[PDB]
Amino acid sequence: ELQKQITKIQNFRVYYRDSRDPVWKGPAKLLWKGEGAVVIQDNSDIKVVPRRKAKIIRDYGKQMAG
Amino acid sequence: ELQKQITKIQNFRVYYRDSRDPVWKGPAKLLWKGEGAVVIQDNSDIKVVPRRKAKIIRDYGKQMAG
Amino acid sequence: NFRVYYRDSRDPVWKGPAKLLWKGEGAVVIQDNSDIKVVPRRKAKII
Amino acid sequence: NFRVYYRDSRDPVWKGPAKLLWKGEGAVVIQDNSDIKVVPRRKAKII
Amino acid sequence: FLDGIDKAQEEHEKYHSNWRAMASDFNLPPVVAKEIVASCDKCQLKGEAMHGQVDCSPGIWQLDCTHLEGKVILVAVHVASGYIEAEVIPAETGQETAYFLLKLAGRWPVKTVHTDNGSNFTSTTVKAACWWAGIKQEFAIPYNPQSQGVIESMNKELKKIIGQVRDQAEHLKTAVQMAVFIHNFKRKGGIGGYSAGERIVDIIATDIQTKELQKQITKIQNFRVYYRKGPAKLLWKGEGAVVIQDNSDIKVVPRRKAKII
Amino acid sequence: LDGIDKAQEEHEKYHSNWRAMASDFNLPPVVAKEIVASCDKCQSPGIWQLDCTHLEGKVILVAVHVASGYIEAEVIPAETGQETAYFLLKLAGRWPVKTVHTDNGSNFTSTTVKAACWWAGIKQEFGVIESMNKELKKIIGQVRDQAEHLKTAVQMAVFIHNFKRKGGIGGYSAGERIVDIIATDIQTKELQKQITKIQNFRVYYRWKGPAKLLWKGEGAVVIQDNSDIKVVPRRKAKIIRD
Amino acid sequence: FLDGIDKAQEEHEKYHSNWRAMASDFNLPPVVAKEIVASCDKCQLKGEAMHGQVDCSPGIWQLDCTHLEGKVILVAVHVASGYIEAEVIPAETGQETAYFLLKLAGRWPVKTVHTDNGSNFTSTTVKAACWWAGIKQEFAIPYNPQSQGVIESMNKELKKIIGQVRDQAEHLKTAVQMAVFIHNFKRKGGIGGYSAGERIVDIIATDIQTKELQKQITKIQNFRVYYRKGPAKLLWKGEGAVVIQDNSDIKVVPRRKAKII
Amino acid sequence: LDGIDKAQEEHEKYHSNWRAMASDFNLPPVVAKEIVASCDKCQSPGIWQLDCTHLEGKVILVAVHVASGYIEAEVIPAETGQETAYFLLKLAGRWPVKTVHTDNGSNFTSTTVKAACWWAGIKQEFGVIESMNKELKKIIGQVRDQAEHLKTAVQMAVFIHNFKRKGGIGGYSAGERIVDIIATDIQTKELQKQITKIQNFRVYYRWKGPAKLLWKGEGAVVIQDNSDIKVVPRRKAKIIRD
DNA sequence: ACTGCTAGAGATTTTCCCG
DNA sequence: CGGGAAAATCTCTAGCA
DNA sequence: ACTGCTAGAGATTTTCCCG
DNA sequence: CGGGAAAATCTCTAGCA
Ligand SMILES: C[C@@H]1CCO[C@H]2Cn3cc(C(=O)NCc4ccc(F)cc4F)c(=O)c(O)c3C(=O)N12
Ligand SMILES: C[C@@H]1CCO[C@H]2Cn3cc(C(=O)NCc4ccc(F)cc4F)c(=O)c(O)c3C(=O)N12
Ligand SMILES: [Mg+2]
Ligand SMILES: [Mg+2]
Ligand SMILES: [Mg+2]
Ligand SMILES: [Mg+2]
Ligand SMILES: [Zn+2]
Ligand SMILES: [Zn+2]
Repeated sequence: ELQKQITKIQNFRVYYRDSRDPVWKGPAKLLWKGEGAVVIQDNSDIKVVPRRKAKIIRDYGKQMAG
Repeated sequence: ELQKQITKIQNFRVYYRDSRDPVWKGPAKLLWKGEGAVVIQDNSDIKVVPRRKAKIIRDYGKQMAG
Repeated sequence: NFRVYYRDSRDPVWKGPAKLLWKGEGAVVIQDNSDIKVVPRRKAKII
Repeated sequence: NFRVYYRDSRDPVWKGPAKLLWKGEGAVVIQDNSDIKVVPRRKAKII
Repeated sequence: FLDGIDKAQEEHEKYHSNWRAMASDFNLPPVVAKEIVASCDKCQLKGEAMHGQVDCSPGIWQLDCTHLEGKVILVAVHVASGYIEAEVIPAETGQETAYFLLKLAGRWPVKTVHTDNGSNFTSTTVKAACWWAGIKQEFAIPYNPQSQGVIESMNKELKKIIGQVRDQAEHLKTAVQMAVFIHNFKRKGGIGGYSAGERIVDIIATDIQTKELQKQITKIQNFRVYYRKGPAKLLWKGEGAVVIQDNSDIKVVPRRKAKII
Repeated sequence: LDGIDKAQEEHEKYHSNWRAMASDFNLPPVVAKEIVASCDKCQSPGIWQLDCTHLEGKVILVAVHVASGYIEAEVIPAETGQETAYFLLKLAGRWPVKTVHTDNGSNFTSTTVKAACWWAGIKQEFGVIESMNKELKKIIGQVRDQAEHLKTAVQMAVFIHNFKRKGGIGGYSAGERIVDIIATDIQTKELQKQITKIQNFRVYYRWKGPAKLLWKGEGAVVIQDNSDIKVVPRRKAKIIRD
Repeated sequence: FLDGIDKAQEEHEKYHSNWRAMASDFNLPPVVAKEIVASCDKCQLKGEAMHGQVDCSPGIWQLDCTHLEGKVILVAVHVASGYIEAEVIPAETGQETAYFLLKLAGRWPVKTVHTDNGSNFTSTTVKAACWWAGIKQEFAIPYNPQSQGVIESMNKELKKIIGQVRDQAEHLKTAVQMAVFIHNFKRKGGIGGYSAGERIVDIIATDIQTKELQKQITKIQNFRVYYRKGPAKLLWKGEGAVVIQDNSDIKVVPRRKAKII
Repeated sequence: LDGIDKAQEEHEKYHSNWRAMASDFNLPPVVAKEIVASCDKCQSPGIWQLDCTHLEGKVILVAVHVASGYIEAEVIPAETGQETAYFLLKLAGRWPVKTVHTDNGSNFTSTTVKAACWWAGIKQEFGVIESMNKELKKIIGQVRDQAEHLKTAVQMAVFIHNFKRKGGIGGYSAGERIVDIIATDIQTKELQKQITKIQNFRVYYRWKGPAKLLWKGEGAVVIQDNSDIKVVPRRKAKIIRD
């Protein structure tokens, strides 16, 4: 039930930026999604990121590649 | 005689750049000066640098400051 | 308070000082002679 | 040999391929239809 | 430094020497010379060296008009994905910009449009078009094209592709549609190696799926957390850390000094 | 890895597809695809129908994505080959169109339309479109008073049909359905690409005869030998390209 | 990949897909797809992302004309130091550019002048002026202002100072001379915290002194070095390393496998 | 550090200046300056003369750097205050002019010239210039045929005098001499700045009474106590600002 | 109270592949 | 564990006008 | 065969100064 | 050896038009 939904939401990849860094960070794991904020885990570091700085997808290619 | 001239020439400071680096390096010590090339010592590293990439001075302020 | 000097719109002349009303990431909102203006932080200096 | 494609002078259209005569740091000298031209490396691609 | 300061300000009033010059010439600490400079209105001639970052929410599109061979091309880009829609229009008017916007809103979930202050984008007709389609209108700071960096960059890319394929079409409109096709489906790169079309499909589908999944999770996972405070709503737990939202303030706290009820 | 036998048993018992086995048993999609294709007893997204309708003396050219119900429509000045080719090139630029179904009309059999289809890689073949023309006409009659010109009303109707009208099993709009279907098609194409990439490799393990390579993991190699799937360590097997 | 390649080139001829697009769509190695792209003439539309570096020999000056309040300002900068000389001129002509250059050569050791291809700088009169004063003339690649980055940047700085002090002078020429004064002596910074005037004096004096000192050293220190070759002339020795010049090729070799005679 | 006693002995024996002691004995310039100023028995670069000469009915305004012999000259349209002020502002922009010596002429006592001097910080005071006008006239007569206009010939003469004519003890040109003199003046000003910065500090060592601070080195502190210079370790002394 | 970005060229660093 | 080759990441640029 | 640079604003890192 | 404050180095920008 809940655990399946949780692992499904953590399968998504998040690309994001910090307020003063124009470079896009690597794919971080999605933990929670809100209206204005997204909560991610990037290299064992839990970061809260505004929705306007986050690109969330799946990356079908990797979901097929295993 | 020769040693005094040598230490006098090594008192000069050299500012320089590498062929693909727009930043100017710190003051390296001048070892030899030629028409088209200058030979410097920068952090225990002897580098040959074209004359067109080298700004050589004394820095009177440091020569007074000791 | 803060002093803001700024370049507004295609006018090379810097103006100010203006009262800082709001500082965001990328832009600031200022008041200069009762004229509220929105200026990118690239075009303003806050002192 | 090398193929050089280049932008010469205020003309947005890229031209080539031209024969590479000389490669310096910052610029290249090329021959295109017997017209030797000097082009900054910012405005050329050597293949 | 009273004598040194006064001689410095007199020098600055005439020459406007930078803080280094006054510090050297008048034996002043760097703070004092910088104070003299900073207190001079005529020496405030440069802004901070930085660049902002434009919104990339899944619903924002950036629209602009570009010009090619004497015609007008209306261009829109989905910021999150880089997917573009372009159309040649006979004139930069609010009527046809509104029509383009109606079509776009009918084809994709457009929540917000970000434009410069061109008269076509600020027109009453476009405002009515956005209101009926439920699209929020955002206008850049005037004469700041950087606020439209995405669409402005897309204008360059679109014109670049048009030049490449301009010889396979007689008319410019056909070439523009060919270039739009090439950009959306024949150029791969970016954050997932996607084409723009694949990327926008992924973005939109992912938004829908994540919304549904998080709705189910919040329906099932209903807990209140006390840390260090009030009953903060539980968002996520695990790996020795707990994410909570206390009074619309999301913060990350360790599992220690926190209890989930 | 460990769940391959469980997936085989589940597929034999319930005739499940590869997606279900991959999702439930945490297996790579290629292994589940091999499992689902190993049994003989267990054996659209780019199709559009194009038609012209007439309304108030104006020609409305309508495109329907068959799988989802999604609609692309605009008033065109005339029912000629040029406007049809322009509209179809537009559609091919916006969505991944592979095949168009038409009614052998004059504007659909024109050389301009065929040239556009050849350029965009669209395959031309000469009842959904009729019912959807009826539905679009209904929505247009509903929202006609909100616009002066017919084209604006048509685009309002397209917007309403694609995003405001919901139905079906899940109560989804047409736009949601098309997005999901295209995402699934993207997944299928990615899986096919990876299968094509890996099917040219042969693995010798423990040496035993060549075996079909299925997955090259971080800690194991999944192979298929004699219509059976075996997991072997990476250091115990050699992978070569034939 | 013969079938995959051929389908890729046919796709590229129509759409000009980038190497990623063909590699994904046609299962090609990155090298093959990049080969297809690189072999397409119409896809060669961008140069390498780099910047050259202009000569900063002690004798080079960069000259340019700028325009302010309807007048012409001729500007020269000593590249090594940033020291500038400017003068308002009534017209961009070779006569007055040559006169400015004669004055500059009479006041400072000008060995080389680097200009864009403005008609005043390419004039016959300026060529005669340089020939009599012994000044080598260097012309930038046409329509490449980056080749004059130093003087072009100085144009910005000079105009910036002129605006600051424009109200203390009635005429523009007086303001230009005030701005030149401020730049050369009232602004400190750069590689030695110098003003531009102090820096140019240091550069020129250092050049003279180093020339004399090295002349004396080479007069006294006359040795030939054999390493690994021929009798390479000795340049400098010490710290376990020897610097030699073998057939007009200066190289650094360790003290080992080298003998000084 | 170790050579302070040797420098003191050398200065007492030969009345040497601080530059010689610093160069020969590897001492910081401040310590040598203190040594040279400690004995009572041992006790220009910004001065220019400005004058107008007449030639071929045209006014030539000449500037001479007294210390070096360097010349700045140009033909001016008229002998008025405006042109003199413009020329002097030019010169002050090019070289560090502190004082101008003139002949109390009408163009030199004008309010415009005084305002220019006040703006540039030049001090106005009302035989070198006469001889140098003669020399410039000689060079102009030598190179007059090489130009059509008098101003170009004047600038050629200025170039020749400053760089092609060499003389004196070292056989140097005027440009070399002015560059050297200005460099020496820069050195003097830097030394004065550092002396002013350090003279406000007092050092307590080993505690003994306050002593004048001379040098704050990386491994030692040089102080002057009771008209004598002593070297003490940094950790053995405390430096405070008064 | 809002905001540079994109994608290609060339360089440099990781990862992986067989020993 | 060791190099080599390919992949991945990184650095930087023009143009959008 | 020739070539982006400069200087100011703000951030981040070193150095130094007394314990 | 330890923090704090000031100095130094570093990062990045507009304008030169
Ligand atoms: C009449 C409307 C209303 C108000 O202002 C004008 C003028 N303008 C000027 C540019 C421009 O300068 N592009 C070059 C550029 C420079 C920097 C950067 F980061 C991005 C860039 F694209 C545009 O692109 C543009 O669309 C307009 C426009 O539409 N208008
Ligand atoms: C008629 C002569 C002869 C041939 O070409 C023209 C045109 N031109 C154009 C610029 C210019 O575009 N400056 C902006 C800029 C851009 C980039 C950069 F790195 C440096 C920069 F200064 C000049 O400055 C300039 O002097 C000229 C000029 O003199 N001429
Ligand atoms: Mg616009
Ligand atoms: Mg634009
Ligand atoms: Mg020019
Ligand atoms: Mg210029
Ligand atoms: Zn000021
Ligand atoms: Zn191509």
